[PDB]
Amino acid sequence: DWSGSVPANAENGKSTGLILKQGDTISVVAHGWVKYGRDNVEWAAPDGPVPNNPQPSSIATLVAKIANKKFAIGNGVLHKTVPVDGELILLFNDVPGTFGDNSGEFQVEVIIESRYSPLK
Repeated sequence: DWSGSVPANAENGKSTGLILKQGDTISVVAHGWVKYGRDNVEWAAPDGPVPNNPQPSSIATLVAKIANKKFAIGNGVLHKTVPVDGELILLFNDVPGTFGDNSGEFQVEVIIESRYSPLK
């Protein structure tokens, strides 16, 4: 449903144009490598920093923003139920005000697996 790049230096994240509703289900996979600083060690996968330089929880990981709330994605998720309405924004969750020294981008694929419709 959407594929593209999520830049590590985009403090506001990357809009996908996918408008999610409560009860939809989605899958995401994320590839590649970014820098969250200039030092040779400051590399991250979507799952987060390489663990020879750990950061606080969820910091410098790939997250989804929906309705301005962050949800864990990391390297990916399969068939997860969306709990709030909103456009899916993808974000490298680095410390605000420090994105300017970042580089690289993740290659991300999103599939809307289902649109909410209950048995009735």
